[PDB]
Amino acid sequence: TQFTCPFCNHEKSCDVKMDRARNTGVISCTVCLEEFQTPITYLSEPVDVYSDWIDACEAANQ
Amino acid sequence: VGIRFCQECNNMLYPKEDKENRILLYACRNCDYQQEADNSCIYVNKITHEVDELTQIIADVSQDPTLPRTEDHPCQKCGHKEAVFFQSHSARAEDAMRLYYVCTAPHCGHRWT
Amino acid sequence: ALETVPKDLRHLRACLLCSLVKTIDQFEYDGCDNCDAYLQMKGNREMVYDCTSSSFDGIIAMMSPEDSWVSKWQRVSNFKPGVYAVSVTGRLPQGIVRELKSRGVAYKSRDTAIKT
Amino acid sequence: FIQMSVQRIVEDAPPIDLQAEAQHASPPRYLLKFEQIYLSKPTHWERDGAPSPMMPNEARLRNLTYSAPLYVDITKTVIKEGEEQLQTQHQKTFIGKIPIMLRSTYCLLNGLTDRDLCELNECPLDPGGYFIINGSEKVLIAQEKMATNTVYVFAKKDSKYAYTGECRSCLENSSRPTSTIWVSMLARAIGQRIVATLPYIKQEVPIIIVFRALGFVSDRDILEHIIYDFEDPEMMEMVKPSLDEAFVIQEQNVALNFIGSRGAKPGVTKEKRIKYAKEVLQKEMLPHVGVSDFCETKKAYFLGYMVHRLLLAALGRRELDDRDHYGNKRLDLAGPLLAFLFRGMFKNLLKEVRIYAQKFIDRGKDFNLELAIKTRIISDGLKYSLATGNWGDQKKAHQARAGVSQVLNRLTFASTLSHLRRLNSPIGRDGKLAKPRQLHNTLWGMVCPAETPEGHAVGLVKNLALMAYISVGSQPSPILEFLEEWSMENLEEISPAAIADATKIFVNGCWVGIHKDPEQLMNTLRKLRRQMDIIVSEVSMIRDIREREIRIYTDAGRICRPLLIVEKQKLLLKKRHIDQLKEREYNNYSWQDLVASGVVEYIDTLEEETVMLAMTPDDLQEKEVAYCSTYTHCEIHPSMILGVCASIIPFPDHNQSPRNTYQSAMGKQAMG
Amino acid sequence: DPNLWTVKCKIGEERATAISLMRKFIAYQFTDTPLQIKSVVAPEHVKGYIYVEAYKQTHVKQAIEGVGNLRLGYWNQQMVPIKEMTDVLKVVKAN
Amino acid sequence: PVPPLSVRPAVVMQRNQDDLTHKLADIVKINNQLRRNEQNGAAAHVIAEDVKLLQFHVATMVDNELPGLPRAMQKSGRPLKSLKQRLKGKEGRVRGNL
DNA sequence: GCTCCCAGCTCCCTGCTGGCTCCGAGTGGGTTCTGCCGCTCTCA
DNA sequence: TGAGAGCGGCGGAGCCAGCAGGGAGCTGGGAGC
Ligand SMILES: [Zn+2]
Ligand SMILES: [Zn+2]
Ligand SMILES: [Zn+2]
Ligand SMILES: [Zn+2]
Repeated sequence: TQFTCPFCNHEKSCDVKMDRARNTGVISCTVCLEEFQTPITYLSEPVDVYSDWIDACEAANQ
Repeated sequence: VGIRFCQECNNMLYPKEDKENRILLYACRNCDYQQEADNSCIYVNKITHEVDELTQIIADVSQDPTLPRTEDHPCQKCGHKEAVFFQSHSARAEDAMRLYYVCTAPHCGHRWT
Repeated sequence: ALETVPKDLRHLRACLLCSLVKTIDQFEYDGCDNCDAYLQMKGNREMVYDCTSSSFDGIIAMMSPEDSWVSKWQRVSNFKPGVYAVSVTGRLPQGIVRELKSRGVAYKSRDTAIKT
Repeated sequence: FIQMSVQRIVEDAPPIDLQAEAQHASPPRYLLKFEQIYLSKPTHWERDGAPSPMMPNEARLRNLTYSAPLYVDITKTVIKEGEEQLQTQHQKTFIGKIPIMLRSTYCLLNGLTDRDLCELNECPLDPGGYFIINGSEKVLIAQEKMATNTVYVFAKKDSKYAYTGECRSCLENSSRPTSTIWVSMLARAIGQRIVATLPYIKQEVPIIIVFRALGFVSDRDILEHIIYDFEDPEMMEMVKPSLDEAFVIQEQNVALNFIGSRGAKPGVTKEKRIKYAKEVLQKEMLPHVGVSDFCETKKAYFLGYMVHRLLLAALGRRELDDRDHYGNKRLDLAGPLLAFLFRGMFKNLLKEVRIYAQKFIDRGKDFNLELAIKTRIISDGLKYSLATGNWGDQKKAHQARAGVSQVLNRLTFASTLSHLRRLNSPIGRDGKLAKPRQLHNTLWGMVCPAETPEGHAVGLVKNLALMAYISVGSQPSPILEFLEEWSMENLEEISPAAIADATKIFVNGCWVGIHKDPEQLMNTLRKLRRQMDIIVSEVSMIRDIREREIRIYTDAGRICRPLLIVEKQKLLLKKRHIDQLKEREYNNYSWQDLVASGVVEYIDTLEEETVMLAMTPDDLQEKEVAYCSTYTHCEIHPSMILGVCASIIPFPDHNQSPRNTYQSAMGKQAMG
Repeated sequence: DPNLWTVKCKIGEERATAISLMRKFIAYQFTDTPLQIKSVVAPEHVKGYIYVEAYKQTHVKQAIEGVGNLRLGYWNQQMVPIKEMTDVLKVVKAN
Repeated sequence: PVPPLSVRPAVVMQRNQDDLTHKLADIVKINNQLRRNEQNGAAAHVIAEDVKLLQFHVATMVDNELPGLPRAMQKSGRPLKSLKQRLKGKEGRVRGNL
């Protein structure tokens, strides 16, 4: 459930919250307070949300 | 049963209700292709699993050297004396000591119990 | 400019004024990359001994004097990229210090090591 | 081993290329190719040099190691930054010395006559087959194991899985070890979903995701590889749950990300994930079916077959495989054991040579290959593993399995003979599971039923039958060339429409193709094997009739026995054969001619499942009250089912069976 | 400010490695793939590792790539605590 | 506490020190390193690593086998016989010698 | 401003999954094995 | 500064602790007056 932050590079500083009611997976860093939201399916895992966040960060950086 | 693929994109059709007409229709998940149903039946489950093994019996099994063959039971179709006989394999069989006979002669292929 | 980095680990000295670490041969040949205009250390082994001290603590590689916090900590943010020691122990001769003061160059000790 | 396997291990090792660090410059490449081995007969190498042939008796007396030095040739081609290649070759480079087996084709006693052996203070009656190390005899006990490249479906008790289908896959004795893959069905809210445990992946993956990742994006296409007959609603309704679990991933790339994310390596950037998953599917998953630039269609067909096999077992159509059935066992003899050890040991030598060369070229001065190779690592390593018994690297001696290569028992000739013919099950002793220890039906005529140690290893250490022969293995290429001439179509050409009615052909476990006519092809293959034309005697060919598979096996370690062939209730052995054999000293008409005549056959356990045997020709092939009228083989003599120590008991059928076992154990201790 | 990382190095060779690192930086500062790290610090009594200043650990991994002395520190590098930053440069020393 | 020589005797001919003496040597060696290192360098990072290794060595003196931890190995790889291993089980001090 | 009823928070309970220890008693032999590379300082 | 050499370092079963999910039961905000 924890991952290394891509922005403030703090290991285990990322926590993932699953909201199945709205079908969203949210990952928050506990150091730089970076917030990212991405839709999830019923078959989804925190690694998928982390993967989605890293892809969005790479796309934002082009 | 009648499990039927989408004509256009080749995928499983899913059952659906047309609520305005309360009519069962088979609709693809991917295109708007729809079809009218002809069995009102969707899910069927034989819990007792009274399966007729004669559907699964293959005539080619008559070529087995290790199987026993007899002439006391003649074929009801062609009257041929020689016939190979063997039992069921599955635990689900309704009769444990059920004996299946396959006609030994080529191209009769008659199978009975 | 590789002239601001050592070619070998023998007879290394540190400039007492800017903490530049070079071989004594480099100091003799090309002088100090940051003090030769005020010292004229080229071609004078005795003057090299006077102004550079073989004894120092630490090694720091410096690449971005304008973009390094260690440059600010060491007060070397206006010096050329090179091999810079963390602490250089020693003191210049009094005559050279007075000459620098007369020119207008204040002499601050590079021995930032905590004593006792 | 010493003829083919050492050469292929040396040649298939990748060439090493290594450059410098560009010191001050921030640098060139070279190849160091090994190509051909040259093996010498054993030689002394006393302190002075000047080699002379070492006689095994001398090795025993002087505590030497009866070994033979081997040499390899290396061509090192180095290019420099000026764009020019310098190619220097070295012949007869000393790599090490391999301990050699007595009376083998490379021993000094090979081909000698009895008078010559008596001159050398050697016993003509000594069967050899053992190594001499530090002047002590060592015997590599054969080690049994589960067969490879074959789908096994088991049903473990009290686990989250109802049924699991596994296929331990290996290439042609390549560097990679057994890369097992599991396909399991969950144990039933909604259920009976199917997951795959594939190598280098942390979490199990649903099968339809793997199929999507493999390159099949449609639904009918995926189903065609699993269900061969769409007219079976039971299979459709059983597989649709796992199919609806994958409703959300309709392209290859998303599935590729799905696999890469679940990697055991740290999981960070998109293309990294894609490449990792593609590599896992290309080389780590199912290697035996093919590791090449394009094997996706063949890999998908085999995976679909495993799922189909799992569905059949879970539907009761087929029966779960038995772990004790000797058709699923393989015996590693000296050859495969030494090959497994030598592969990793040669790799270690290459790594040390690479380290030495890199250290010297960091300064950019020349490296010397003579000092680069350490001749000690192979020779002293082999000597250690065969002297202590720990099969593996010395640095991990606790992890390595022990008990292999025991001291040859030299109390009585029967003891020596029995020790040379011994199979060991590598299962933990002092276990409370008695099923592996029981005498299984498939041991008939291949493992002596009387002879086992009575201590804590009852039923684990077992002796070999008198006429049992263990296959040595051969290439399946000629069989493949023959098959596709005889109206056999590969998977890449057939459509799944006709895959239901035809029979599937397996060669060494890999699904090669399909054929429309199952019967007259087995006849042709039987004729070839009885003529030895294109199919050697060891190849075993099994046709399953109820289940349309027909399998061909050419692996090593399969155990088999000779049986007389029967045609229409009559032996093929006639008076002329016996007449020729009875005068054998003058006509050199040996057993090999009898095999070549098409009279006898070698049958292993898999083929013995589908054969009809006759205990005695005269007494069981006659007109009487018919029991069977379709006997296929006959036994040469029942007394051949016993072993070596159990073949000295007079009237062993007039005794209680525990007494026979006690005599088998006690015959090894009788003084003579 | 860029982050400090400890990169594993051979014992007794750390000094030559730092000089070699700086030399390679200067050489690569004119190429399409320059060394994006900032500075290298080799204290007097630090054995088996070197301090490196970079914003991203990926920059550290790429910059130290190809260095034999840092092959053990190639796969993993350790985040220096921020409050410990002042102790990287702290030097202490009659008798 | 370090036990006397009777608890950890040294054999005369194959001096080969006891499996416990080698662990004692690792403990004292790393103790001196940490002592000296925190005396002068006081770098606040190597102290953490030194403490971790010292706490690993101390723990594996008494209990060599732990879940999820590497076992201390003698040269030729064989794991050390800890005090708990000496005393635990069928061949031990209590059940096998008392 | 008054009493009171309905949702939000507190508690305990139940249920489930991961982690540690045990696996007969004696006896006799034999065999292998107890690290290794090299790197810097000293006597010559 | 080279030889001698000192050593420096490189399977299975069955009990206990934590976690997760789910109700009864108490207290502030609104329903009536
Ligand atoms: Zn962060
Ligand atoms: Zn459609
Ligand atoms: Zn008929
Ligand atoms: Zn200077």
